[PDB]
Formats: sequence, structure tokens, C-alpha cells
Amino acid sequence: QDAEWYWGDISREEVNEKLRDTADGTFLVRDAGDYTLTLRKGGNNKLIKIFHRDGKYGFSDPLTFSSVVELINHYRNESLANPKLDVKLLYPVSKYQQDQVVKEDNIEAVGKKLHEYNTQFQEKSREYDRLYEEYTRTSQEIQMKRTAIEAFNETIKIFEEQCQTQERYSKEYIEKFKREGNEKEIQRIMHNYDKLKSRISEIIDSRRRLEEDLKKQAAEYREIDKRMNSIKPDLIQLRKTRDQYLMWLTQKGVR
Amino acid sequence: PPRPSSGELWGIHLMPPRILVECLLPNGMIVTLECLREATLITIKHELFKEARKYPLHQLLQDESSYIFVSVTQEAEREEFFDETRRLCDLRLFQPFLKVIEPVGNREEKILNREIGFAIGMPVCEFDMVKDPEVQDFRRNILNVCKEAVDLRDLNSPHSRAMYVYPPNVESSPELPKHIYNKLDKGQIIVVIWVIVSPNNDKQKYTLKINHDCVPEQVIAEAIRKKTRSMLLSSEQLKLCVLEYQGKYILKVCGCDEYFLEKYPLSQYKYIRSCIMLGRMPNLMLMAKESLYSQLPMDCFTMPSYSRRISTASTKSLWVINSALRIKILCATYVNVNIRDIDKIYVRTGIYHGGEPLCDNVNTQRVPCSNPRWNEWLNYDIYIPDLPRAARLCLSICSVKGRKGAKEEHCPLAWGNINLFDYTDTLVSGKMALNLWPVPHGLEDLLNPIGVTGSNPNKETPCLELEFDWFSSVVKFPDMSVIEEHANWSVSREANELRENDKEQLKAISTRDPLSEITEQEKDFLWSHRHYCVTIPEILPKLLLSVKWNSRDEVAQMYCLVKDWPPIKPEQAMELLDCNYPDPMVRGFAVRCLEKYLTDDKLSQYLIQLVQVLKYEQYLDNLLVRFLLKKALTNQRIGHFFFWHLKSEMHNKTVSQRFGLLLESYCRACGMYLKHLNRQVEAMEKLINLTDILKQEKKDETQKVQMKFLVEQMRRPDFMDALQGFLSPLNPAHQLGNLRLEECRIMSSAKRPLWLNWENPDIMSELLFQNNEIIFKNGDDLRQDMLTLQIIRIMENIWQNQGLDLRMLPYGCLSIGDCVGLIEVVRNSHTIMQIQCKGQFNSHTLHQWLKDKNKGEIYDAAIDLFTRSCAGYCVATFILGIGDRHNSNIMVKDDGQLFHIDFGHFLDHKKKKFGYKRERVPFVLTQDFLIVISKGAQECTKTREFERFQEMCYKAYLAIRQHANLFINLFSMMLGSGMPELQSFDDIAYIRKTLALDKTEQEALEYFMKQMNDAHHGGWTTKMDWIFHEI
Ligand SMILES: C[C@@H](Nc1ccc2c(c1)OCCn1cc(N3C(=O)OC[C@H]3C(F)F)nc1-2)C(N)=O
Ligand SMILES: [Cl-]
Repeated sequence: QDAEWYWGDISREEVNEKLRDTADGTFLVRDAGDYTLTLRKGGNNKLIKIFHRDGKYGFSDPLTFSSVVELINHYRNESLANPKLDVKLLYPVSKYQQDQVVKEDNIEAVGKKLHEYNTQFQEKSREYDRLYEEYTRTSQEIQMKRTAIEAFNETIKIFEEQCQTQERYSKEYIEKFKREGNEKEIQRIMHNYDKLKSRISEIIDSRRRLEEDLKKQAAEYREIDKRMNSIKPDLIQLRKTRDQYLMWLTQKGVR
Repeated sequence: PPRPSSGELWGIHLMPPRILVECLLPNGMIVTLECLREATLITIKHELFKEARKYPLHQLLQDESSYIFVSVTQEAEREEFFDETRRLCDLRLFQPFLKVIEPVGNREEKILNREIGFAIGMPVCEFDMVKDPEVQDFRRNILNVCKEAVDLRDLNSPHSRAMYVYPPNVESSPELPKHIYNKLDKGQIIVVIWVIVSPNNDKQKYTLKINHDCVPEQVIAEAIRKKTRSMLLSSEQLKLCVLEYQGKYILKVCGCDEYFLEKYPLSQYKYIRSCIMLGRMPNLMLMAKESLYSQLPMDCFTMPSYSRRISTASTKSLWVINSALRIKILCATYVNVNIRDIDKIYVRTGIYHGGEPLCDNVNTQRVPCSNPRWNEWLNYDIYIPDLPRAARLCLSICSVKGRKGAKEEHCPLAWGNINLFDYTDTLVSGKMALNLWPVPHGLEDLLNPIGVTGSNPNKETPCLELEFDWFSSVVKFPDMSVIEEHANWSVSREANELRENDKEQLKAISTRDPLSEITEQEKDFLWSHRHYCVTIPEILPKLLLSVKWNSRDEVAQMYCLVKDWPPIKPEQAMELLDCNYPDPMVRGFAVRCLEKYLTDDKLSQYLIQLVQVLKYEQYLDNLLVRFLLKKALTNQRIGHFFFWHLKSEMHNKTVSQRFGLLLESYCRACGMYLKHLNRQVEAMEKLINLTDILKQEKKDETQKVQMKFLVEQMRRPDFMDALQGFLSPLNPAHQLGNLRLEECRIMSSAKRPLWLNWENPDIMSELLFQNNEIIFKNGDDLRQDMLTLQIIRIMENIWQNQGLDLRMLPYGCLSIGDCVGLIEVVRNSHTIMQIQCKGQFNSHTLHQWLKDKNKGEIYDAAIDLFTRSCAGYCVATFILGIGDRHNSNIMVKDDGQLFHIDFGHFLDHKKKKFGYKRERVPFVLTQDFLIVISKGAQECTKTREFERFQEMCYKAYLAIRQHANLFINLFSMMLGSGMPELQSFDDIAYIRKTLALDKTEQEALEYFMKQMNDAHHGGWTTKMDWIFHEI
């Protein structure tokens, strides 16, 4: 009656995680009397029910099978081709493979290791949540500095247009004041151009300093992204191990 | 790009009292004028031209009136400042400088585009720079909806203009439930008609005993009749006088801008229905029509510049192509991974139809991190003609960490989705460069089908190149007439009453919840009986999942059935718009159902989800976006929250373009309300900046020092002008007048929220509420609280219609930015910890506190209200699974109304952190709450009050279990929002376990009482009448 492909009372959430990113042919049986098969076909978890009536099993009437084990072994060798789906039962997910995660035999040693994995998972989750906050604020600050660089470009363009404007007017009047003999006025137009040119140098230096900070923050963002992509596989594996130790204490207990 | 922060200058939160502004004159000169922080541009201009005479070449300068200032704003825009009455600090300058030029171009259009841009949060000119044809066509084509709504707004003017600005806040049905009708004295309602009477302008009042089903004109008619009884007027003379006051006066809710304009029964209005339930006498005011219409200006819609510009810009059908689908992955620019930890990288691809993959996923060959080169044609198990209209390509650069050897862990790095068919029904062809997005937080799946389509605007991200097939022709999707021809042939090759057992099986499938396990045999049964499903139209969402979307024969036959499908309820139609149903004909049918049957009450109620649903749509131009914008421009109450729901997510770059373009169309056609919304946006920007200073600059400072800084900054005229005389964003009917700075304070709650108090400037404020208090908070994301409080209101509405007075308090909550939002203050409310601290404390402290506040006859009403409200929250919190309750997050009003605050999280959020599968009871009914319900008793559970409370809980539990399909779809429509608690369909399965949908109705009652007995250690008990349910 019991088999590696038969899992028993399993929720729909766990069924989807076993068949996640699997080839066509993977399947599992679970209690709904009746039992529900879940075969993979075109990246979808197709649910095929097995009816029971007077000691007979099958997907649809007529019921030409004596037991559930006979129905599974028949379609494992022969292809389905009842519905018009050209696929067959090939890769059965096993229960004994999950048991190798929890290597301890006594109940006390399982609980001792669970306390260690749960403490490690809390520390790794706290590290991942703080690194995600660093990743988010760095991304926002880079976007803020990128917008500021664009604003500095338009700011410089206006002050450069002001220099070009002064150059256009000054060339007509410089001859007028020189021929008149007003050197005091000529020095004022020249001083105002030097004042405007000095401010242009200060705005260009401000943009150059923020370009260096943006380059530095982009390198920091790349290192935070590298650390985020390295901690995720370790965090999900450490969480899956913890879940197996919790399921071991549930099955080895009063129910 | 949008503004970085609400500061006054780049890298500076507040300007000092005096600041040097580098003014640039048109004669090429530069003047460094010392300007005050809160000085107007007219004063700065006047002082600048006085100093300009001292500088050289002053003779070439013209009169100061013929010039306006222009400068670079924080959004990298060269904004022209036409409105010279604005203060220097409120201009959002990048650097302290102001260029002086003559006004050029269309002044009216540039002012309007500045107003539109300020409301959006980004410049309008950036949309003109977008080369994508879909974006330019969306701006041009959506203008027909804009003028369609504006034409009807000025058709029956001035009445139609008032209907838009102040729409009638009414319920979805005029029928009243059993408990509401019994409260009315023999089908009648008592109401006080307050009025400011000329010449002295005094506040007069008079009682009215009228029928509840009277329309607003019939209320006016009976008010004149009672007043003219002493005068003894004739029947015809009275009837003629009534017609004059009806046509020259209209009713208004005292204390708020809510009017009774349309002919609806008086009891159908929300203010009246609430007054009957609470047992309060309504207070109305006969405002003169002339006074209301004079304040409402005419809204004009000028066609935009981009609409009046000249346009910038063989065919083969899809069913003619006889080859299979293949997509080549060429190269990626860069990948952010560690070489020492990550072994190799590969692009995982998949063809999807919303959520379900149309074919098996095909991956590229594994290549190293340093050399991301593939140039591989990936063959998918799908025939090109069989691809549906909503076919999409989902891809992501995945990693592999084969360090353990036995188990190789794969994780995503950057994702990107492409619509296989563009907005003009053309199949994609040639080369395409796609910039990828970061992986959302918590997403462990290697592909993100729920995510938005299109390239990432931030080009400093991984760029993957692709090359689609080219059959020497432009491939287009077939027409509806071509699709209908193939459907008739499919039916003809296959070729009256149906058996009762088959009809009962179909009935049972339709009543099942959206995420119920649909069997393959059931799918064949539904597809075979596809034509018989017209008699029971509610089974359409179940039938559509059974349709093989990767086959043109079954798709074409379904298209004909959708075309002539009977109409369905608006709640059922919302199901067909989530991520699972992306087909345009399915979505079009659902929008058509909402156009005819969805009322303005339900549209406002489920507006949060309908705005999020726009993100699942493949294209910018669609029937849903046209329907929602049409309703936003014809109703200001819908339009106000529609604006704020889109504004809040503008920071998110995945929706910035879609929401920004939609906000541009809304702001251009809303009219007068754009100026009111700008006043709200400017007030919220000052509050963001004020809180940012208290968190970064005054971080390590005392409360006394922070309060001194808070008052000093608020007392300045720039802050007073912006935060006084504007409409409340939590409710547009309520308005905020002068601030009460003595009552404002920094709260001791998480993220130091700012308490704000405004005087209600309404002439009749004393009758509804004088103080409009709102808690502004910047730090935590209040999108979860918005969804929880919205669902509590829907639960309350369902219970009220069934005949249950479980008075819930869904207080106002609205997210307005990146972790920025507003919370409505409940007047005369205190936490359990605050009540216990007044008094060491005993279990009877909460009951003794209620005895002191409610004395005499109002004691029984307080205990009843406490029990009614407590029963509602005990059921609502259990079903949703909110964060664990404690004394500091449970509040009780003076009259006894119990309510919950600070939800934060919902569903099995703590399951991924701890790993314990258990449906918790968040609101534990401790002895403190049981003593109040039982009116002071030692044996609290063995009382008639607790037995009535138990019945109240089982009634509300089954009420939500009956309408469970609505709540499952409301959560399913919020998956794309990007919230950590709701991302995959496995998170929604928590409410299925609490509502016990797989089990029978009797088993659900036995389950609910067992969950309460485990948390409260006994008390709840079974009944013999539970066995008689239909199973
Ligand atoms: C002053 C007086 N009145 C008061 C106090 C707090 C709230 C309130 C009224 O109105 C009821 C809605 N409300 C919601 C929240 N909050 C939330 O939901 O999150 C945390 C927290 C606030 F800080 F945001 N806080 C309130 C008192 N009891 O101390
Ligand atoms: Cl970036």
C-alpha cells in the first residue's frame, strides 16, 4: 500500500515546490478513499483524480484496476496518449531522499541541531534584511545623484550661455569705451566676466566631485549586489534544512 | 527624472534666513543679490533691477515688468517661473541662481504643463523625449476619453458641474436591512435643518419628522410645509412656493463639503445610513444654489501641443507561418556576481500567458560570469499559430552554486519580460536590447511572470540582446472575423436537454473559490459542456482556466462564447482582471460588465485593487484604463483617490512611465481640481522635508529641543501659507483651515510620527467636528494598513447588509509616497495600556473606566457597542491573520467602540521566519475584555452576554465564508503591488485555511470554535442546529 511516490496528507503549497522547475514526467500521489495524482506537463502541475468504487480504481469510468499501485505501475511503462496528453509517469519524487537531511536518530539530538539551525537562520535573515536595506538606499542615492548630475549639466549650460551672451555684447561696447578713453568702465566689464568665469569653475568642480562620489557608490552597489546574490542560496538552503528538522519532530510525536 | 527629495536646495534641507542668489541678467551681467528665504519673486525682481543700475551696460536692460525668472529645478528642468507670487524656498531650486529672460511661447500652456508636472512629481517635457511609438500614441489617443467626459460636465450646466465636484455619496442599493428599518420610528426619520438666516446671519434650527425614502427635493418640500403651518397658506399657494425653494436651494451635510444633488432616497446616503445605525439625529443645511454655483468655475480643456503636431512616422497573418517558435539569446553586458562563490550563469526563458506557462521552460547552455556569450536558438514546444494574443516571453540571468555537488542551488539575478505581440497586434521581429530589473525582495522563483513588461529606464543595468525570426513579412495577429470563421469549423467537425447530475456538478464547481483544485477530468467536463455554461454565467472564470490557451482551435471557440456571454456581477468581473486572465477579450468582457453594473460606491470601495490591476495589463492603451479615467473625470471623489493611488507609486521605476502618462491625462482634463491637488502636494512636500530634518540632522537631540525647532519652523509664513486652506487628502469632503500649532507634537510611536491639528473652517463645524487631527508618518510602508482597513470596511458592509450591527471602525489611511502616508485620528480614543495606567492595575480596570464615562441609561448602550465591535474584530483579525495584538495597539472610544490600530503585517507572514504551520488567533480575548462584555462577572463564559457574543462571531464568520470569492480576488489583484507579505498565490492560501473552504459549512463552524478554544483555553461550545446545514 505504502510507496516512495505516495506521500499522504500534503498541502498544495508543498506539492508546487516539489514539481518546481522539473522535466515532463515528474509525479506524486496524495490523499484528497480517493487519491490525487499530480503529473508535470508543459511547465504545469496537472491534477488527475483516482476514483474509488467497490474496490476498483481509475482516472475515469470504466474502472479497470484493482489497486492504486497497479494504476501507477501500468502508466509508468505505457503512455497516457485517458486524456490527449503525450506524456508518461517517469520521475517519481521519493520520501527517503528527504530523510537523509535529518541524519540524527534520537529525538533529543534532532532538537539540539534544530536550535542551532534556527539560531543560524535568524542571524542570516537579519544580515540579509540589513543588506537589502543597504541595497535599497544605495540604489535610491545613486538615482538622486544621477538626477543631480543632469541638473548640473543644465546649470553649466545656462552659465556658459551667459558667457557667450556677455561676449556678444562686450565686443561692440569695448571699442566705444576704448575710443572714448574710459579705462575705469572697461575694467568693470572685464571683472564681471572673471567673476562669472570663476563661478563656472566652481560649478564644474562641484559636478566633478559628485561624479567621483557616483563612481564610488556604483562600485559599492556592485559589491552589495554581489553579496546579496551570494547570501540568497545559503539562506534558502539553511531555511529548507530547518523545515525538515521541524517536520521530523512533528512526525515523531503525538498526533 | 523625478525630484530626489523635498529639500529646498541640493544637499541642503533648509536655506538659512538670508541666502546669496546668483542672478543672471539678459545683458550678460551677474549680480549676487542677498535674498531672504521666504521672499516672493516679485520682491526679488524689484530689488535685482535696483542693483542692476550699478553694474555695467544697464541701459540695454528693459522695464522689470517685461521679464520673468528661469532656473534649473531639482528635476533637471529649466522651469520658467510665470507665477511670481511664489516664495524662493518653495521653488525647488537645484542651486541658488535665477536667469532673467522675456516670456516666450504659449504662456497659458507652459503654466498648465508646470501645474500638471508639479502634481505628477516629474517634468511633462520628459514624455516628449520618449521615442517609443506606444507612449506617443497613448498620449494622443487617450485625449478622446478626456473630451468625452468634459463635454457631459458642461451639458446641463450649472447642475452637471456641481455633480462632478461634489458627487452624491450613496450606497449601492436603496433597500435597507432588517436591523436598520426597525430603528426608524415606523418608517420615519427625525432631522434638524440648520440654516444661516439673513439679515443677522444667525444659526437657526427646527425639528422635522419625515419619511426615510424621501428624495432631497421632497425633504425641502416638507421643511417649507411645516414652517408655513402657522401662516395658513392655501394648497396651491404652498405648492407654488415649494417649487421655488426646490429650484433655488439644496441640502448639505453640516461640517463638511458633502451635498445631496441627485434624486436618491434620503436613507441611501452614507451620512444618513450611518446616523440611523449610530442612533444620531442628522444635521443638514439648506445652502442657496447661487452661492454654490458662483464658487464653482467653468473647467476648460485646451487640446495639448503634442496633439496638434504633425505625425513623425507585405502583411502576413500568424496562422500562415508553418514553423515552430524559436528565440535567440545573444549576449549580456555585465552581471554582478562573485567569481569565487558563483560557478556559472545562464538565461532561463519561458513563454507565459499571465501565470500559467504555455510550454516547458527552455534554458541556454551554461557559460562563465566573465564571458556572458550564448548566441543560441532556443526551440520551444509550441506551434506559432497556437500562440494566443496575450503571449509573453519571460527571461532572467540565473546563477548556479555547485559547491555541495549533490545539490546545485539556482538563484535569479536580474529579470525582464517582453510582450511577444506589440500594441498594434504585430509579432516582434529582428534584434532587441532589453535592460533588466533587480529581483524583487523575497522572490525565490527563477522567473517573474507577474512583473511588468518592457525595458528598464535606468540604462546602468544588465542589457541582454535578442534576435527574433523574420519571415520576409510583417506578421500580424488575425482579425476577429478571421477568428470567428475558424471557430465555426472546429464546432462543425465535432457535430437539447442535459442530465441533472451534470447540472448539479456544474453548479458545485461555480460556487468553489478561485484557488480551488480544478481536476483534469473536471477541465474536460467543463470544456465539453462549454455551450451549456450560458445558463449559469458565474462559471466563466472556471471554464477559462480549462481552455488550452496553447491551441488556436480552443482559443477561437472561447472567443465566440465570450462575445455572446450573459452579464455577470461586478464582484465576479474583478476576478477576470487579475494576473491569471490576460486575454484582451476576457478583460474587455470584464470591463464591459463594470461599465453597466459597477456603481460609484463599489468603484470607490475597490479602487485600490483596480489601480494595481493596470500593472498586469500588457499595453498602455486598453479598455480598463479608459473606463477608470472616464469615471475619475466624471466623479471628483473617485478622481481624488485615483490621483493619490497613482502618485504614491511614482517613485517605483517599474510603473513610473505607465502611471506618469495616466496622471498627465487626468490632470489635463480634471480642471479646477488640479489647483486644489497642487495645494495638497505642496503641503505634503513640506511635511516630508520637515520630518527628514528630525531624522537625519536632529537625530541625536532631546524632545524639548526638537519641539522648539518644530514650532519655530511651522510659525514661518512659507509653512503657514502652504498648510492652511487646503482639502484633506484622506477625505476630499473634509477641509483643513488654520493650524492649531499648540496641539501639534512629535509622537513617541515608531519612526517618530508627527501629530497635526487643523481648525475645521466650515461655517457649521460645531455640529460634526471642530478639530481635524491627522497623524503624518514617514518611515514605515502603510500599503498593508490601507489594504487591511479597506478589507475591514468590506467585511463590515457585508455584515450590515445581512442584518448584523457589528460596528467596525475602518479609519482613513492613505499612502502618498515611498513609505510616506497619512492616518486619520479617531476622536476620544485611548489604548488599553493608557486606560490601565490611569487606574498598578486590575482586570476590571477597563470595565471601571467604561462605567465612569458611561453612567445611567448610556451604560447598556456602551456594553452592547463594545460586544458588537469586539465580535467583528475577533473574526476579522483571525481570518486575515494580522500581527499579534497587545495592549498598545487595541483602542477603545469613550462610548465603548473597540478597534485595532497599526496592523503592519497580514497572512502567515511569520511562517517563513519561524517555520510553524498554525492559524493563529491574533486578538486573544483576555479576562479584561470578557469582564466588560459580561457586565462584571466571575464566571464570564457562563453568561447570556457571552452566548450572544458567540452567536455574533459565528454569524460573521459564515458571512465572510459565503463571500470568500470576493476576498480571495481582492488579494489576488494586489500581487503585482510589490508588497513583501503578498507576492505568490501560496500567501493567499492562508485565508483558505482560516475560512475552511475545502471542508463543509458544519466543519467550518466546528473548526472556528476549536481555534477559539485552543487560544482562550475553553469557553466556546457547539450547537445542535449546526448538523442541519446543506453540506
Ligand atoms: C492622543 C490620543 N489619540 C490617538 C492616538 C493614536 C491614534 C489615534 C488617536 O487615532 C486612532 C488611529 N491611530 C492609529 C495610530 N497608529 C497606527 O496605526 O500606527 C501607529 C500609530 C501612529 F503612530 F501612526 N495611532 C492612532 C491617544 N490615545 O494617545
Ligand atoms: Cl543602479
